[PDB]
Amino acid sequence: GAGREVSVSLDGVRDKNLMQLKILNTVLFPVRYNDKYYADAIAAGEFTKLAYYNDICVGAIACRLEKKESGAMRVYIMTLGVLAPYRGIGIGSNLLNHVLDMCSKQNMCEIYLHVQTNNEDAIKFYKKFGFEITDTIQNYYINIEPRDCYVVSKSF
Amino acid sequence: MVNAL
Ligand SMILES: *C(=O)CSCCNC(=O)CCNC(=O)[C@H](O)C(C)(C)COP(=O)(O)OP(=O)(O)OC[C@H]1O[C@@H](n2cnc3c(N)ncnc32)[C@H](O)[C@@H]1OP(=O)(O)O
Repeated sequence: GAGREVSVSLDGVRDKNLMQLKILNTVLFPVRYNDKYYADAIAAGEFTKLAYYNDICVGAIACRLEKKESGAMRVYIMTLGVLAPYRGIGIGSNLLNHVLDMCSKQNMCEIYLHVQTNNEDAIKFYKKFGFEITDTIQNYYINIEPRDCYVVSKSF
Repeated sequence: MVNAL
């Protein structure tokens, strides 16, 4: 796959490199994220990563974990993004494949994410990995248009 | 892209 054939290095997110994630998020997403987002992303440990290409931080995947009463793990992908000059060369796939590999180590894992309903490019990207649109939430986002999201998910 | 939280 495309993620297996790009020279990328992944690093975990910690307090010492948190500013890199904050800059990426400021550029990539119109949603403003607060301290709870950053605490959740760090607490997801191996599921949250920064991506480095040509020794520059160019993307990230940030997750939030929840343990269900069944004992199964639910993984939320909170954010996934790659800086525009470095898109289309496998970095997003590398980040997502890393999370999918971490999920395969937890039995009966399920993964959920939210995507704006007009983000046709991202929807196509996720469908390649086996994700499906399973729901729509009206008025999910406050200030952007459209305000609706798809809930996109994959079960293991 | 999760909403603000
Ligand atoms: C909430 O955060 C979750 S939903 C929001 C997702 N993020 C977002 O929309 C921000 C802007 N886009 C990106 O950051 C980035 O484009 C991703 C994360 C959507 C994908 O990252 P890459 O661009 O690094 O992905 P690749 O691993 O190269 O594969 C891309 C696959 O997606 C389609 N495609 C083709 N050319 C594309 C370009 N230039 N940009 C984005 N998407 C592209 C194709 O289906 C392609 O398939 P491959 O054959 O490349 O695997």
